[PDB]
Formats: sequence, C-alpha cells, structure tokens
Amino acid sequence: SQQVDKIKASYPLFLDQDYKDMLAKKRDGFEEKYPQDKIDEVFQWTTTKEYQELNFQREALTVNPAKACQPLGAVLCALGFEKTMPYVHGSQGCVAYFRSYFNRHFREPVSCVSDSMTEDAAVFGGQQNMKDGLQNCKATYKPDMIAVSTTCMAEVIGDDLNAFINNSKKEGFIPDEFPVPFAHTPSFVGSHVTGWDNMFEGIARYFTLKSMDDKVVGSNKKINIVPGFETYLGNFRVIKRMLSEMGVGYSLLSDPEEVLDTPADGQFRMYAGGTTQEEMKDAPNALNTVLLQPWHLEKTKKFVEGTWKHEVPKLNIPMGLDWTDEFLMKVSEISGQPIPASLTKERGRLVDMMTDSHTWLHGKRFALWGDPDFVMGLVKFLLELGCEPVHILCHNGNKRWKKAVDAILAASPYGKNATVYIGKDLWHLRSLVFTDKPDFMIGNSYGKFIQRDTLHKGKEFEVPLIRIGFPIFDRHHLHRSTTLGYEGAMQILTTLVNSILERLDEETRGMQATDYNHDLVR
Amino acid sequence: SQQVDKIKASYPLFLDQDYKDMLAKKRDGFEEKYPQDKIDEVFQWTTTKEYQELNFQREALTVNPAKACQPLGAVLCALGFEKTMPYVHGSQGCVAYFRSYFNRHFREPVSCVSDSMTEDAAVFGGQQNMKDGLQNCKATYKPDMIAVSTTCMAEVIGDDLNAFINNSKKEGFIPDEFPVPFAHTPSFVGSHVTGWDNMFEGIARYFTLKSMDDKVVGSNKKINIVPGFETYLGNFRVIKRMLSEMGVGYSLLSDPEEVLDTPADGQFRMYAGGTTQEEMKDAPNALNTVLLQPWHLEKTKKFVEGTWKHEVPKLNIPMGLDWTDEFLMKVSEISGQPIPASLTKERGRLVDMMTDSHTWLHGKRFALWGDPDFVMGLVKFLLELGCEPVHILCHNGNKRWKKAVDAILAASPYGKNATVYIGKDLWHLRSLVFTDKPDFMIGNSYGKFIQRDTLHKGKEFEVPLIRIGFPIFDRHHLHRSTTLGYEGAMQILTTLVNSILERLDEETRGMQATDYNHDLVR
Amino acid sequence: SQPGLMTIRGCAYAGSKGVVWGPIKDMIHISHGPVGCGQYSRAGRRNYYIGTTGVNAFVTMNFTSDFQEKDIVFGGDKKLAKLIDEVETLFPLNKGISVQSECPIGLIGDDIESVSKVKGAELSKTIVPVRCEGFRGVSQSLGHHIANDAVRDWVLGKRDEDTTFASTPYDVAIIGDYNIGGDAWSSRILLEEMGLRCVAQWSGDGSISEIELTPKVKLNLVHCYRSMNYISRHMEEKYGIPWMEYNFFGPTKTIESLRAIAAKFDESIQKKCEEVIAKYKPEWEAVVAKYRPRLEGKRVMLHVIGAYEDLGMEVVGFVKRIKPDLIGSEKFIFQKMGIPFREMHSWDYSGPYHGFDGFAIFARDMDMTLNNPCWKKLQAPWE
Amino acid sequence: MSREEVESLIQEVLEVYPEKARKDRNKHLAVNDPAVTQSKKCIISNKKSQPGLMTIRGCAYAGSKGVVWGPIKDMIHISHGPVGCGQYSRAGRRNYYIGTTGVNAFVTMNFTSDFQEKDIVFGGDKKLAKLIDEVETLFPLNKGISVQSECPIGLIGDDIESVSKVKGAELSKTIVPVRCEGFRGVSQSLGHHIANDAVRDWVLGKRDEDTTFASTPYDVAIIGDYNIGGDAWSSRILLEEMGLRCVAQWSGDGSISEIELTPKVKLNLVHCYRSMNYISRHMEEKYGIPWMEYNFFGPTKTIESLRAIAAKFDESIQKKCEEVIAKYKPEWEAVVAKYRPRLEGKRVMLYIGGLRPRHVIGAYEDLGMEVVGTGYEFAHNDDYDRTMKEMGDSTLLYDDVTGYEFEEFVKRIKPDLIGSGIKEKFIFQKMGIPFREMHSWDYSGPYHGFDGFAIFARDMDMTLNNPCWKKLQAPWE
Ligand code: ICS
Ligand code: ICS
Ligand code: CLF
Ligand code: CLF
Ligand SMILES: [Fe+3]
Ligand SMILES: [Fe+3]
Repeated sequence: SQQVDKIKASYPLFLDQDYKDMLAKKRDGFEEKYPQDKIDEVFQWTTTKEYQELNFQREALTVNPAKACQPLGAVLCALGFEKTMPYVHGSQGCVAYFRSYFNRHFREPVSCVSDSMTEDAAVFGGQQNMKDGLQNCKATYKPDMIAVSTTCMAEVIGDDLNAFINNSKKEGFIPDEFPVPFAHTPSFVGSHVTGWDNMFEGIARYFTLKSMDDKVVGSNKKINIVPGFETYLGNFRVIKRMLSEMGVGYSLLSDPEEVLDTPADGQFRMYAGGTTQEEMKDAPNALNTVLLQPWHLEKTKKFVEGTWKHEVPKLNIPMGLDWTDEFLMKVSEISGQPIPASLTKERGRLVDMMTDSHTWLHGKRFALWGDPDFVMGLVKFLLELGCEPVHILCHNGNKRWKKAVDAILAASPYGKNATVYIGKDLWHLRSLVFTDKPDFMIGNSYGKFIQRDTLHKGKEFEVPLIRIGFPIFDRHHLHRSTTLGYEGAMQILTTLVNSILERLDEETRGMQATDYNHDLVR
Repeated sequence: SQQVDKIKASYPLFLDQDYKDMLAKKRDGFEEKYPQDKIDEVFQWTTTKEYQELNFQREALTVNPAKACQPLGAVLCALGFEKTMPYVHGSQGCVAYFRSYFNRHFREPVSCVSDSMTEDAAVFGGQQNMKDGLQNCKATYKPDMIAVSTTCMAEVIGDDLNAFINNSKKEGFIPDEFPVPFAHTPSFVGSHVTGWDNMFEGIARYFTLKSMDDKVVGSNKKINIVPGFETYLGNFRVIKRMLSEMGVGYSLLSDPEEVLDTPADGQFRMYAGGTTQEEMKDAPNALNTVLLQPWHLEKTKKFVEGTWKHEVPKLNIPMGLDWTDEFLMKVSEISGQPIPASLTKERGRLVDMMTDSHTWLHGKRFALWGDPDFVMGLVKFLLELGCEPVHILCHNGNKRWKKAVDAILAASPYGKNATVYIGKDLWHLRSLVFTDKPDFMIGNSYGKFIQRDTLHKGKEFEVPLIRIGFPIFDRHHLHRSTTLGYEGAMQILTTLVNSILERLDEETRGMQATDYNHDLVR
Repeated sequence: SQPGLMTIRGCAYAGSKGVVWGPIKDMIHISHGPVGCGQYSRAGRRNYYIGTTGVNAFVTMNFTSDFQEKDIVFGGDKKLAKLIDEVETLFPLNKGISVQSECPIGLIGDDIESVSKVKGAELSKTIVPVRCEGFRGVSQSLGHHIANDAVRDWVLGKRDEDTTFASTPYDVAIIGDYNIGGDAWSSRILLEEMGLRCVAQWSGDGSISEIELTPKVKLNLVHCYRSMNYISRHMEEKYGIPWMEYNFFGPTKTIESLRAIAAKFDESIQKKCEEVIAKYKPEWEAVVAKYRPRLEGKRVMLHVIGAYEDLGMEVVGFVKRIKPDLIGSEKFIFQKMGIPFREMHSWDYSGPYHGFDGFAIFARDMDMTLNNPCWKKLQAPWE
Repeated sequence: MSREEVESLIQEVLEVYPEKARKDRNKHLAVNDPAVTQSKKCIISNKKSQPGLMTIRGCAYAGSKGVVWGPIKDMIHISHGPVGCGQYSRAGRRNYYIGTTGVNAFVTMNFTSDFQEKDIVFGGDKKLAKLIDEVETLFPLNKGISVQSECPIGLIGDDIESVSKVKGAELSKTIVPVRCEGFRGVSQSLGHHIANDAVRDWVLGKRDEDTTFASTPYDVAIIGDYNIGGDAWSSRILLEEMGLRCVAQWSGDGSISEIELTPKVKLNLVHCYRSMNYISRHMEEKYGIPWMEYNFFGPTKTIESLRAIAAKFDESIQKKCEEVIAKYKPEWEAVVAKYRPRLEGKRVMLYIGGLRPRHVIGAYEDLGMEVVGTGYEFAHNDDYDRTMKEMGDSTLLYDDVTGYEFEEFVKRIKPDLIGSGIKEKFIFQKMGIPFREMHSWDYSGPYHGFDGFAIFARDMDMTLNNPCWKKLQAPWE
C-alpha cells in the first residue's frame, strides 16, 4: 500500500508488515533456507582467524577482485586522443561492459565500438570483422583515428592485428594514410592498467617509430607527460595547471579530460579535446618524458627510452607532499624553469592544513586498496600524515612493487604494522579487517559490502569506507576530484580528517550516553 | 584504567564499567536528578506541536541564536585591507571572543586589538584608552592602517569615535596622516553582517568622501566588488577567477583571503594581501560597484550611490545557476567584455551535474538557516534543483528580505510548502524539524545539537545536518570551500547529493533487513 | 551486430550469468575465465533478494577463476576443480554452484561438463556447467536460451521422482521476473492477496529449491517471456503445467492481468481478485489524480503502453521531429541532447514499477524526470 | 640561557613599546628565581592590560558565565544583554557533564535576552521578568536560573537583583543575579570572584537549617575542577577508590544540589585555587570546613596529592590510598616507558590562564621535559608565589603577555613545544613550533589522574614528534 503524499521506494516499502509477512511465508515455505542460528554461526566463523587462514590458502578461486581486464585500460587510453574512437577487436559483450563501467563511474557518454566477433570468427578468425568494422566505424562516426585493442577471444585465437589492419588498408576498406594504431591487450595478462600501457605504447610506436630520423631531443622545449590509467579529471587538470603556473611547455599525451566532462548544452559531443596527432608525432622532440604512474607504464618506459632516447626520470607518482616536491623539482631541473611563488605558497598551505589536522589524523589505522601507483602514493601520504596503513592490498601488484612499498614503509615509523598484499582480493581484505580491525578502509565502491559485513558483526566492529579510487558508483561526481599534487593532497586530507570527525560525531550522538563528547569544536 | 597499547580518550574511556558505576553513584547520591521517566516525558513533550506553539510565543527569551554581534563583522571587514589592524574600542573580552570565534572557524591566526576599556572609562569615557591604544598598536604591530569599531560598552557610554581619533591625532599619539577609519558598531543593533556593512562604509567614506572633485565614473575601466561578510575563502577566489577569465578589470574591496590562508613555512605573517589604500582611494573612478550580498550592504549601497554616483545594479547574490548567469551578464554589460567560452562550458557542466543528480535531489525536504543573502541564494539554488525548502530560518532577517524570499518561493512550484522565519532562533527550528520533519538540515555547526535531539526521538526521526555556512567548528578546512558561482553551485550540489546517498547507504546497511536496497550503483 | 557500430547489446554470458543464473541467491556462480566479465557484471543488475551475503546468499559477490596465461595455454579444468573445492571450504552454506563460461573457455578446449559431473558426484552437490561463452550468438538472447537449457538439464527435474511436496490447487510459479528493484515482490503480494500460493519465484530473489519445486505448480506465470519461453514450453510439454504471460505495469494492465489469472481458478479466487482490485482502486486513483495533470499530454518515444496511458501520457513511435518529452525505447547520449531516457523497470536507481505499489513510484519518477527544471537550463541566457 | 641573557632578551623585546607601555610591561616580565617566596619582589600581576597591545585576557563575563556558572548542568544561565557574548561562549569550553540537554541539562545551550536598541534605551528589567516566565514555561525541569550580566546591564542602570528577588519569590525558584559585566575588573579573575560571591549569597546557604543529609567522616567536595574533557571524573574515580565520598563537584558536571550539599562535607579539595579560593575561604570561616589544594597532573603529583589527602583521614583511607597507588603504578609506569624516551629533554613554554601554567609542570617533568617559560593571563601574585618554586632557575615568567612579546620570546628561546590557547595556536604552528592547546586539551583528554596521564603522554608525543614539523621548508628553498 502507498500513501500518495508519502510514496515509498523499495526501501522502506518492503519493510511494511504485509511485505514482511509475504517474505517470511516465501522463506518458510519454499526457500528451504538454513536456520538463522546456522547462518549466524557460519557468519561468525567467517569473521575469525581460522577462516582467514583458510581464506589465504586459496590458489584457484578469486572472490571480489580489485582489478579489471586490459581492454578497459586500452579504451580509456584511446579516449584521451583527439577525435579517436576506441575499437576493441573481438566480442561485443566486452564493449558493452566497458562502456557501462565507465558510464557509471563518470556519468557521461563513453564512445567505444566492437567488430562483433562471433562463432564464425571463432573458427575462421576475425579478419573480415576487422575490415568491415574499420570501414563502418570510420564511415559512421568519422573519427580522425581508430585505436585498436582486443578482447580475450581474439587473443586466444591469435588474430594478427597488424596483418588484419594492413589487409584492410590494402583492400581499400580504410584509407592507407588513416591512422589505425593497435595493441594486443589480453585480459588473461596483467590488468586494466596493463591494457592502458599497451595501448599507449602502441599509439606512440605507430606515430613515432618510423620517423625518428629527423627528431632531436629537446628541440621543442617541452616535457611529455604520460598520465597512465587515470579516472579523476582533477588529476589531469592539476598536472596541466601546475605546469602552466611553472611556465613549463608540456605535452599531455592521452588527455581524456574534455571528452569525459562535456557540458550539457543540448548537444551531444562525441569527441572533445584530446591529444592531437601532431603532439604525438612531435613527442620525440621533447626535452624528456615524465611517466606519472611508472609502475604500470613499463612498456611505455622501455619504448620511450629505447626509441625516443629520453632519459625518463625515476619519479614516483606526484602524490602527497614529498613526491609532489620531487616531481616539481625534477620538472624544474628538466625545463630550467624555477618553481614559482604560487606553488610554494600552495605547498605551505598544505603543510598548514597538515598541522591543523594532525591530532585527529595521528595513529589512525587504514586498510586500503587500488592500483599500484595510486596505492603507493596513498601509503606515502598516509605516512606523511602520521597515519598507520595496516592492510595494503594491490590485486594487480607484483613482487617488485611490493618490495618498493616495503622500502617506503620501512622508511617510516608509521609503517611498522603495515603488510602489503599482492594478488589478493577483497574477500581476503574482508578477513583482514575482521581479524586486525583498522579504523577505516580507503578504496572504491566495492568496499561498501565489506563495511556492511563488519556492521553485521557489530557497530563496534564496523569499518567505515572512504571512497577514493576507481570505480566509484554509489556516489556522484567524485570523479571530478583530485588526488595528485598539493591540491589532491589537500582534498585527500580533508576527506580523511572529516571522515574521522563524522565517525566520532556518530559515535558520540547518543543522548545522555556518549554525547558528553559531542563537542561543538573539534 | 588504561592499556598503554590502546589508550582511550574521554570517549570511550568513560564508558568503562568503573566510570559508569561512579557516575551512577554520583547521580543517585547527590545530583537529585529528576527521574528518567520524567525526563523522557518532558523530552517527548518538547517534540510536540503544543510545545511548538508555546515556543513560538516567546517574546523575551532567545535560545540558541543564529547570529553574532556587529563588531565581529567589523573585524572581518577590517581584515580585508592591506596591513590593517582591526581595533575595537571598548572592553577586551569582546576581542578575545571575536579572535577565538574566527580562529576556530578558519583555523588561522586572527589579529585584532582592544583598547581595554574598564570601569574607569565607564564614567569618564574611553578617550585616553583611544589615544594610548592607537599609539601602542601602531608602535607594536606596525600596521599601515587601523580600522576602529566599537563594543557595546562604548556604544552605551556614547564615546565619540571621530572626536577621540581626531584628538589622538591632534595630540601626537598617531601621525595626522595615518589612516584611522572608524565605524560605530552597536551590538544591540542588527548583527555581525550589519557590523561588516558599517565598517566598510566607514572605510570607504574615510578614503573617498573629501576627494570626490577629481573623480570620474568609469575612468579606471574597473568594476568594484564588495563581497560583504564572507567566511568561505573559495568565494573570494571564485569571484576573482571568474572576473579574470572574462578579462574584466576589477577591484575586490575588503579581500581577506590571503591573510586567512597564510602558508605554514616557518614564518608568522600578521598581514598578507588585502585591499590597498590606493584601490580604496581610486574606487570612485570605477565604472560601477557590484555588491555581492546586497541584503546586508545597504549602508554601503547608499554611500556608493549617493557619493560615488555609481548606479549599483540590482543583483542577487551570485549563487546557483540563474543568479550566477545574471551576475555574469550584468558584469558583461558593465565592462563591455563578452562572457568567455570557459564560463559557458563551466555553466554547462553545472547543468550536466544537475541532470545527473536530479533523481536523488528532487523532492528532498530541507530546513536551512544562515545570513540573509546566503540563505536566499541557497533557497534559490535548492528550487533550481527541484528540492523543497520547508523551514527557512534567518535570525537576522528583516521584513523586506522575507518578502523577497516569499516572492522567490511563490515563483517556483517547489516552494509551496516553504515558510520563511525571521527573528527565530535554533530552538524554534528544533521545534520545526520535530513537528514538520525535513529530510535534511543545511546550516552551521550549531545544527549538530538539533540532529542529536532528533536522533534521541528515534532513528526514523533523525534529521542529518549538512554543514554549509558560518561558523563550522566541528569539521576541518570547510572554510576553503566555495558557494558562489558555478563552482560553488557544483560544490553545494555534490555535498547535497552525497549527503543524501550517504544517508541512504546508512539506512540500507542492515544485513538481511534493509540491505536489499544497498545498491552498488547509485 | 554490425561491426564497427556502437551498441549496448550484451553477450551470451550477460544473458546467462547476468540475467538468468546470477539472481539465484543461494547458489554460487563462477565467472569461469579471465577477470573482466565477472567484475563488470558484479552487482550491476538490481535483482533484489533477501539473505546474508557471503553466508547463505551470494548475488552481489564476484566468484571467478581469474584466468592467467598458463590457464589459457594448459587449460583450466584442474583450476576449476580446485576452485570448487575452495568454494566448498569457504562457503559451506551454498546450495549449488553454476559455472558460467566466458569466451576463452569455448576456445581452449576446456571440458567444464565433465568437471561439473565429477565434482558434483564427489560433493553430492548440484554443479551446473553453462556454456554461455560471450562470442556465441548476437545478443543476450542466446545466453537466455543456454541458461534455460542448463536450468532444465541440471536443476529443474531434480524432484521428478519426489512426491513429498504438499500441493494445492492454487499453486503458481513466477518465472522470468528478475525482481528489479523488488518488482517481483510487488507482483507476489498481489497474487497472494488473490489467494494464490506462489510456490516458486525465480530468478529474482530465487532459490534453487524454488526452481526444483516449479514442476509441482498448477500455473506458470511468466513475466519475461523473452528469456523464459523455452523453459515454460518444456514444462507444459513434460509436466503438463499451463503457462500464461502477466503484466503488472500500471493499474489497467495489473487489473486485467489479475482478472485473467483468476479466471484460471475457481470462483473463490475470482472473488478474492475482485476484493484486491477494490482494495487497491483508491490508491492508484489517488496516484492518477495527483500525477496525471503533471504528465497529461507528454509524449513518450517507444508490456509497453499501459502505465503511460494511465497517467495521460501519449505514446509515440527523427528525434528532432517528434519532439518527445521522454525516450522509453544509451541514456547519456539522449541526456546530452536534453531528452530524458527511462525504461519500464527501474534499472538504475528506483523502483519497483510493477503492481499498484510500483505504480505510485513510477508516476512520481515520471513527474520528477519530466518536470525537473534541469532540462530547461540547456541554453545559457547569453547564447 | 643565563639569567643575564634572559634579562637582555626582555629588554630587547621591550624596546619596541612607547615609554608608558614599556615601563608598564617591564614589571610583568621576570626571570625566575626559585628561592624567592614573595613574587611581588620580582613580578607584578592582576593589573589592567595596556590598550592596543593584543592582550590575551578575557572579561569578567567569561570568568563568571564561561568558567564558574556555565558548567552547572541543571541550571539555566541567561546571558543578559546583547546577543554576542552568549553566542561566542556557547559550547566553547569542554566542561563535560551527564544529562539530557534541553530537558534537564542546559550547558551547551545559549540562553540570552538578545538586547535590542529599545532594551538599551528603556531598560531590560521587564524583558528579564518576561524571559524568566518563558524559561519556566519551556524548560520546566530546570532547577534554577542565573542571570549573567553583560557589559550594557551595568551601564543602563538595570536592577537585575530586584527582578531576581521578585521572580524567585513568585516562582519558588533560585534565581541568581550575577553582576559580571565585562568592563569590571581587568580579566576573568574578577569574574571568578563575582561568581563565587553570587554562589555564596544565593545558593550555598540554602540548606543551612536542613539537617536531613546523612554525612560520613569521608565526605569531600571537589572544588575548582571544571571537568575539562572529563578531568574531574578522572579525579573523582581516584578519590572514590581511596574510600572517600565525593559529595560535590564544582562546577564541572556540577548540579545545584551538590553545591547546596557542599557545606555538609568534611574536606574541600580545591584544584583551581585561583577561581574558587574565595568560596573555599568563606566555607572554612562559616562552616569550619578545611580546604586543601591538590594536583592530579601526572603520576608524581597525583600520588603526592592522594597521600596528602589521605593523611587528612583515618588509617583505613591511607591503606586504601596505598592500594590505589599500587594498582595504578604499572599503568603509568608503562606509559612513562613508552613515551619518555620519545620526549626526554624536550623544552616547553607555557601560557595559560590562572592555574595550569604551574600545575602541569610536574606532568611535563614526569616525561623528561623541562618547562623553560611560563606565564599567566590573569593570575594574582599569590599564584606567582606558587610558581617560582615549581619552575627552573633562570626561566622566563610572563604576566598578561602581549602577542608580540610572546612571539619574540618564542623566536629567541626556540622551545620544542608551546602550551597555550586557541588564539596563539596557529601563530606558533605557522612558525613550526609544536603547539598543544592547554585550555581545551586540544579536544582530547582528560589529562587529570593516572587515566589522564596516558592520554597526555600520547598527545604530547604525537604533537611534538609529528612528521609535519619536519616539512615547513620547501626542499627548493
Ligand atoms: S531478459 Fe532481457 S536489456 Fe527479457 S537481456 Fe536485458 S530483465 Fe532488458 S528489455 Mo536489461 S529481453 Fe529482461 C532484459 Fe528484457 S537485463 Fe533486463 S532490462 S525482459
Ligand atoms: S578555572 Fe580558569 S584560562 Fe582555573 S579561567 Fe580558564 S578550566 Fe585556564 S588555566 Mo581556560 S584558572 Fe580553569 C582555567 Fe585555569 S577556562 Fe580553564 S583552561 S584551571
Ligand atoms: S563477450 Fe561476454 S563480457 Fe566479453 S570476454 Fe566474452 S563472455 Fe566476457 Fe571478459 S575478461 Fe575482459 S570483458 Fe571481455 S576481454 Fe575477456
Ligand atoms: S567584555 Fe565580555 S564579551 Fe565583551 S560585550 Fe562585555 S561581557 Fe560581552 Fe558582547 S554583544 Fe558583542 S561580544 Fe561585546 S560587543 Fe557586546
Ligand atoms: Fe555527467
Ligand atoms: Fe590554518
């Protein structure tokens, strides 16, 4: 039943007595449900250390992964180029999923096509699909360039992307001079960030490998910036803003910021902004190339150092205070441009916020997960705040990255209770936050179930989630935030301290029970 | 007792059993406390409509006011001028309180002096205090200007600020040429915004009244901006940024954003930035003057129109979509500068976010309070979002402002259930949110005590507080936020929609009870 | 599909794991293959259910074999067997496992059927291998067919020789309702108020035992015939169970469907149907009286018409000529052109939309979307 | 620094003042000589602030309403006058209490007469009477009302005493007029005195003829603990563990009934001498109740205070005191073991109101830290008499320090840590000197007692050793 003046959505509509009775009748009569005592005892068991030991013995089953597959990152990389259509050679369901994932994170249209490879292609290969798809995509969406990646089906059957595109050009399906860079992006290797790396290396190779004769390092007086897999528009914006304030000529390669943030003015813009083909062609002439997320830009680093002959600096992701300082100082040294007074003042303002919030930040225990570079930058910043990361999870991390993060943790007294986990999922992390409870989690939307589970154990066992990372589906417009530089550090600090203060306010809101500590001033 | 590995602060230390037994013994033995049954009965009675009728019959008692006194606004206005010392003629307790208030809101040093009037001056006046205080302040803190307001003791005694300052100059306590603008700021008239208006009018008069013969309107091709009482640094910053994007010459008179945001670089800067005396002297040469918060800049408006001969445009506070559009169009008309493409795109992105979040925002009920201009801007933006303000409270509002807000509500279908209250305090609003429960409150930190109260009635009756306004004491660095322009509208929208989504996530987190609606995607 | 063109069309895996098998709460569904498909489909559909996630229900979870290169090169059958052992260890209260094949399973020669049979015999568990590799077929429709075939072959006939269930003449089964935002619950309350016993309801809020009990019902009420027409015809042929389509979208469709369903039973059921219609008439009438003025005349670009006409909205069937107020037939592309896009089930954020209770929510959402001021702010005043 | 160096530093700082201000301020700065007993010979206190010098002092209203009367939870305190004073003082002091706010407790609420111009011109006594009626209607469970006068009340000739008498007689309610107008005196100190006199005149003697309270030989009253962050509670649990019955708490978590029961106790344990010595002396001369000063800052002072208090009673209380000390010895010894190595040798400069600048020295020394500078906003010469012995030789003493003076002192002394109020905090954080709020305990605490010592040590360590203090210089500067 519904009152027209106070219409109820599913919650709390299904909490009404009649719906509760109906659901109880369904469960009792036909669901053959386990008794509630059995369910409670099994849940309690899943929160224990013995269950954690069984859980960490897993070698074939993955539960609630913290990663995606390569073509997702390939598509995100392709989106950052001007009038470029991401093109995944393979099966259409993958493209539907990629578009949905990015739509839900960005709340924007996401352009990507497939050549709809099917059983017929599963036998004979995907060459005809490639020819037809390139022709139709160019004719229909009129892109300047088509960036080709693959789904796992095309990788398994071993479709030759180079040969397929060359045959499409030779047979007239697409103009011979039309740019069709490609990358093999197998989903059974690495993760989405590996796909981003592979796609970027493919595009850079396509536009520069054969025309290195006339290239001179430093002749265009610019610094190439490769952002990697990045889902905060504010990070692209802050990098561009800081380089502009410094007076440093730069070339942001793969800039998807505009196309993921088009205005609502009654017109649909398929393409907006993006790195131009001239920029990528001219990239070897840059002074140097800076990789913002080096731990998943290794293939790109190898190509840039070996072919462009750029001395790519050993730089961490510009996250937190020290690493933003190091990034700025390296850029200053490369470009010869001094760090200006505005950036010095911004750094001082971040330090001022740190001093204002240190008492509430100090000693707070965090579980956290995400991509390798983001996770390590967050760990570094948390150490800078006097916080204690305890459970550091990177599902798509590797041994070398774990060793680097362990070195970071050893450099700080605040990392002494921290463990780094690679190849572990969010079910592992659920066990960890039950058995060694942190104060907060930091991660993407998938953490909300863990928090739910912890709350089932008890309000005193609940671990609140702080949403930083990708994807964020259950909040709006957080993709507009910044995590890089002093601005990103300021935003992260504000989020952390105010999450702590909101949790404290909730814990002390009980009239005549805990509200003696419900202070007006914090 | 304390475990050295896990030390507890007051919460939850006083939840330990021994402390609970101690407190129960204290209450039972010596407090002569009313029985808990009687306390529950009276609380429930305070939540009722009969109590609300008694509460709104108050004529002499004010409970939890939502306003401060004039000298606080005078001090804030004085802080916006370069190397200016706020100087409050009167008793020192007022200055101690003002500095503490602004320290807690901004988490920054706040410079202000008193001439420490005591019982001796209560019968003889504070002329000697003025002479000695001006001399001491100039010698010790070396300001370029001393801006004088009054506490209520000086206003009741009837100290003539002009004569006192003139006698201090005539007797050599300060140089004749040293700028000492003054304003009478009686705390028993108006509120803090009135004090800001009086202080600004005093400074502008001091610097322009006697030099008007050589002034020509529009000769410097600039637009004066008077922000009024403003405690979000982002609002100053966004107005400056938007005017600079337009290529519009401007003078922000009373700009305190630098002195309230000094870096932590090992040096204390008592003064930073601020409006120069040259800018104030050249202000009459502007094309026009725009008042950002007209409903408390009436004395300033009268002076600027009657003396500077500036045809001050009838403009609302640039909050939300429509009023930012009107502000930008009026600025474009005055300056002759077109609105640039960047501002058009920013507006389109605000509209896009509105469209993305309208399903969660539409029909949400809000009780809100604050200063007149801020409150009406917030009401306008909520109407633009499809939200329903229900309880609009402005303690320092007046009848004409209420008429304007009623006209705004009548022009929208979403204002039908809205009532505007002027002269009512936060106890009135507590009754309102009990009897006509909104979904949320939008207000300053004092609203937290209302939320606590509502939670005591029950979780289904709790009204969560959204902290927008002044002062915000229980969260960190919210004073850096923005509420003006498209940027401010986007920030407010994000705060509102994510408050709604956070509340929904909290209500649907119950395992096997309400978590059928604990959606990953929102 | 036509290669090189954008579409939101899913694959067979999206039709089998996403639509048919995933909503079954007390089963564990393994996305067999690389990590992508299970992650993108995880909790992506709002198939509402009641349970303790991770203990006795597993819908919002992502179980996967996370195929690496060595799994591709040497096969994943041993990995699948070890995974089933680990599933048994870590989730002892699961009532069955399904193995949803992703693309590589169909191309590397893996035999999930033999592994399913051996492990299911060993553990005395129902392990359902579904060959729903995404490259099969052109959409999710073939995935629906494959998932239905798996239901018939491995689950549906499990109680063929059992006779211990106590049947009543008023036994119905709700098939093909995926309980999007609780739609199936909103239908089930009306059916039970008619005096019917909903013995089986799947996939939405569905349990494996309910699927097993479906062959014991007197009537099969099919909501989504598109995905669940193979199984309904199979049940009619084998067990002699008649099946009919029902439509609870809007008061007119709901009342007609309730009368049609009650016409299949005795006079007592018809009398209760009349009682239910009488009980709910004032509520949907109040909804109409409130919201039809705000929506009368607005055009919808298009189980389709009913609720829209109950609110006075004209339905139509290039977009700059019709000037539609709403598209019912790529949400963000339409949104960028200033046209709201909404659907029949509240896929994204809201619901239920079915039944009398869902009609109020649907009307409120229609008014909120169509009359929101945001749609009127596309043109800047200076442009 | 040697004594001559501190004298030179004082003179160098003083040289920027005009001759009148410099001559005045010279008498309020001193170099400590721990042997000297009469602090008048070296320093001067409780004088008027110099105009325009950015003093840190508050007013009499802050001393009376904000300090003494406001914490009393079951009374309703009216900020009588214009809106400002009550609003700036609302819930800014962490005087913790147990109650149902708005029903039976009212501490964090702001009740005010909100004076307008007509109230100023024609008086506000009728408005006050009407306000009292409205308070009675809307808060029936209040157990009394106080009327804290703000500055205009004493300048417009309002008679709040006559209104208090009439309305209190009519309503059978205790209504306490307090003439704590901000212009009275020179600081919060006279506010303390006025509030104490109001307590004596209107509340304390209410049960003089009532002999129905069952008294015990172990009846004590905690006077002058305002329960900042729970400080008083952390003290109370020790005294109750010692076998004493704490009849009254003044005024943190205080109720009007325990104030009325205070004349029945056997001992008055005064923590803040400065704010409550007046009422303690009055109670001694009227009822014969002895009073003693005690200090629960740090384990050393706490143990000494517990033994000194227990010596006022029979051997059973002394045995229980020894048991309490033995029970808590391992906990604070573990706290010391954890935190003293991280804090040994660090130097502290303090500037707080009336009691803590000398009271917290022992807690700092229990962690291996040395207090090199201390000072008071509003202490009297008797407070400085108790500070010379407690501070190191050739250490800085400053009375009503100006912001400029304290900044210059900190620049030349360079302490590792400063403890002062919210007005100094961000100044000294900007300079990169770790700062701890010594009024609100930086929204932490309690710091009293053994339980409070663990929190205090954790807080001092987390602030002094925070990584942020190593980052104030940019690596390219
Ligand atoms: S199964 Fe089909 S796309 Fe028939 S794949 Fe799809 S829950 Fe749609 S129009 Mo999502 S053929 Fe069902 C459908 Fe209809 S997932 Fe749902 S709404 S009635
Ligand atoms: S009452 Fe005094 S200024 Fe003794 S007015 Fe002040 S809660 Fe201070 S040094 Mo704030 S004489 Fe108490 C004090 Fe000390 S408010 Fe508190 S910390 S121990
Ligand atoms: S059509 Fe369908 S969704 Fe596509 S793969 Fe095939 S079953 Fe799956 Fe999977 S991991 Fe990523 S998303 Fe693919 S490339 Fe492979
Ligand atoms: S010294 Fe003390 S705080 Fe000052 S007024 Fe006097 S009692 Fe009060 Fe009050 S309303 Fe504002 S803050 Fe003053 S100017 Fe008057
Ligand atoms: Fe969007
Ligand atoms: Fe600060």
